[PDB]
Amino acid sequence: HGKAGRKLNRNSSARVALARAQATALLREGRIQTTLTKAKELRPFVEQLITTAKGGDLHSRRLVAQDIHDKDVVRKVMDEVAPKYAERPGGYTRILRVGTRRGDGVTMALIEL
Amino acid sequence: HPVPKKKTSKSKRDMRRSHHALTAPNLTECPQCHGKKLSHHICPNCGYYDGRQVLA
Amino acid sequence: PRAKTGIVRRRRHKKVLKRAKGFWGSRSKQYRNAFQTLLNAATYEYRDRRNKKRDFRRLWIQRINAGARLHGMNYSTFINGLKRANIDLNRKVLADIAAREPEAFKALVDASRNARQ
Amino acid sequence: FRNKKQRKQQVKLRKPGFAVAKYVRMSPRKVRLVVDVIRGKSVQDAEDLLRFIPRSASEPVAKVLNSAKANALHNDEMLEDRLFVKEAYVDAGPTLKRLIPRVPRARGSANIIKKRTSHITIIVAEKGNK
Amino acid sequence: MKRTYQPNNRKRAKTHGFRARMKTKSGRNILARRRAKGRHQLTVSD
RNA sequence: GGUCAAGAUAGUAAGGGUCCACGGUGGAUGCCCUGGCGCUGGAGCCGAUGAAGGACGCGAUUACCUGCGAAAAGCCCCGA
RNA sequence: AAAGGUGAAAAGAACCCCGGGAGGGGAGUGAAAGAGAACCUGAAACCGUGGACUUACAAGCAGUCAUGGCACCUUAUGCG
RNA sequence: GCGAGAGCUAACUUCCGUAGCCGAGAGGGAAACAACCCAGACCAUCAGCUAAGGUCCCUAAAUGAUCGCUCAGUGGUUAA
RNA sequence: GUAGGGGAGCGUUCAGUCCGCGGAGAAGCCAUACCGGAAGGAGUGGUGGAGCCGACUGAAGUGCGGAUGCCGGCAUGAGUAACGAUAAAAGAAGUGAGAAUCUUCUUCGCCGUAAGGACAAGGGUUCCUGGGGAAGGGUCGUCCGCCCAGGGAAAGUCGG
Ligand SMILES: [Mg+2]
Ligand SMILES: [Mg+2]
Ligand SMILES: [Mg+2]
Ligand SMILES: [Mg+2]
Ligand SMILES: [Mg+2]
Ligand SMILES: [Mg+2]
Ligand SMILES: [Mg+2]
Ligand SMILES: [Mg+2]
Ligand SMILES: [Mg+2]
Ligand SMILES: [Mg+2]
Ligand SMILES: [Mg+2]
Repeated sequence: HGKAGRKLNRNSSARVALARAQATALLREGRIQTTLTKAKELRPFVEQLITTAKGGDLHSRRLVAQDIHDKDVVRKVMDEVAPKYAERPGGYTRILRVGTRRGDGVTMALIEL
Repeated sequence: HPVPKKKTSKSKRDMRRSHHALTAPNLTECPQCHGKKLSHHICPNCGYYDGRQVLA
Repeated sequence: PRAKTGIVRRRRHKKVLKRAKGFWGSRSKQYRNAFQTLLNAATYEYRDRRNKKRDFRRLWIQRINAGARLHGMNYSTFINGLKRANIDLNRKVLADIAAREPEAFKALVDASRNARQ
Repeated sequence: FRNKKQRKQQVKLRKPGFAVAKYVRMSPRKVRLVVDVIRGKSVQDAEDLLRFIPRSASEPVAKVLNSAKANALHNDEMLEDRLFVKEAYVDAGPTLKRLIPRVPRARGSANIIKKRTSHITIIVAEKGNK
Repeated sequence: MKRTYQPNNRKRAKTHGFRARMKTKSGRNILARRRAKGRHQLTVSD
């Protein structure tokens, strides 16, 4: 009867390379559309990461550099994206649900910054 | 290897299928584009969900 | 020359089938099962036909002794006193006479009493 | 009246509110399930529930619900605000067969069924009682 | 695993061949019999 | 006729059953002949002037059959 | 191996409508489209849709008999 | 069931003799129950008498009559 | 009343003869509460679109529930088990009637004495180009090794 933090859809390694990859893309696009699930999971993972970028030191930048493998996305989050949320108590990310799909019939959604 | 013993009847099978009735979506009129869409979701027609979101 | 079974089997089977009405499921629908049902149906028909007369025998008795017991006799006593009078070959269906007609069966009870003691 | 021969030429015999989709590769049993909620309701409502109902079967049932209303309006001069599904139903159809497999008892148990249409239909009509 | 049938052009031909089937007369028997049996064609075209 | 009490009693069908009505599926049955079957009779061998049976070709358009044959779905003479 | 059937005649359905289509609905032709090319009849299994009377304390070869209830009246107001 | 042999004076045993039934026998009785008890079904009936069996309620029919016996639920598990 | 013997008959096809019926509708098919001692046979209704009852005699490939019988069709299991290797995907962009599945971009993971490359044998246009979307594709499909058309293969020296 598990009472636990994480959900995985898949294996131990992939849960990461995914949450990393989708976080990278949200930061790059500013909103993306994915399954309601992957969205729901991605939400706090990306938020804790905006906070790593807030605070602005090289330490922080190099921490963010661990889940963000593209220098331009990390530069954006660090110099552009982080600061802009300043007076923000934390948690700008939000979940909008678009609707169902054809092939698999799976309800999808927008995660937006 | 554990096979069924008899053809199940027309009445028994139609009885088992008793529960398979689809539950029709409860819809609602969109306050903005006034076309029927669904709760806690974006109106596919106008794109408006509390103000406006998707490019329609 | 060759005579196929055409148009023969079908009429036959429909004839069989048609007896079947409130017949449940394949009994009323598939041939072989229907016809087969109509074998045991034969048994119960004829035999319970001879039986129905036993059944009504039972009913009428069950009524007559009831009226009797109501008036102080019983079937043994009532029919005894009845026969004891060469008078009543009444016998058959006397039940309804007891059911519908109170004072009549009172007179038959009293009378059959006279024919006893 | 006259005789049957004459009854045939005196009347063309129309079909009000009727249209049918033959031979849609789908399962009757399946399509039935969609079609059931549609049945007997306001034709607009019908188009909406049909919009949002997640079975893929729902689509060719939608494509038809219109085509029958379409016939109902244009061909039968009907009044669309009084329109509703009077009836609809799913009748099976000619189960699809390919060239193969043909072989007795050799790796022989498999489907190759690809079941028949269900035929769709939906007769449309006007409210009456209101 | 490895099947019964390992297709070979110079085999399917060196036996079964019209030439081959004509080499002996039990063969040519097979030939003309096959002919009268309807047109059942001999391996060079098969 | 209003609230207590004690009684009895209907109806609702998620789904099922029987009958009826109307479709669908299927292709039996009736009708039919473009195909067979054996009786009787007729006729009865072809091939080194290349058989039987085929291969590949021929056509404005040609994939199957038919018909032919680098003179190729044909060529010349006579008869109708 | 299975193998057949519009129609007397292609008159084989312009044109309109729903649809990418398939498919259908009109129009028109036709004696008939209750023949429309999944084109003679179209049985039975089998799948549905609508109606009638019914069924959610009852042990069951599915019937048979007997009485009551409800419904229907074209060999047919009862003999149903 | 009767008269024997085998057998253990066992067996829903086995082998003969003898009646009767089942076999090929429905109907009533013995809860159920081929053979046992009563009785052999041509057809119809919502008519009557009885057989074996029965007559408290589940089912038809004396919770009958007189004289007793048993106090064990014997009745409704065998003996020394 | 079982094997078995005997008697009367019912129905189906063909055949000869007789009476006939049919486009104001034949056979067949569908419903039915009537007739007959039974096999059965009528009446009216509904379909159907060419043929067909009845009587008398004759001849049979002449009467099906079973044969794990034959062919065909359609059920049950049931919307069940499965969708063919636990080398993962993700977002943007495009097209389109419709895209989780096609296209492009950016990443991610997998093989790398292979899961790269070149031949043989075998297969036979599967290659390329342009179209297509019924079936084939274990879902989808705008896509393909699928369907349509058109192109493409060049040797004194390579192999014969
Ligand atoms: Mg948990
Ligand atoms: Mg790892
Ligand atoms: Mg971390
Ligand atoms: Mg319901
Ligand atoms: Mg037809
Ligand atoms: Mg014995
Ligand atoms: Mg015997
Ligand atoms: Mg038999
Ligand atoms: Mg199961
Ligand atoms: Mg399961
Ligand atoms: Mg597919």
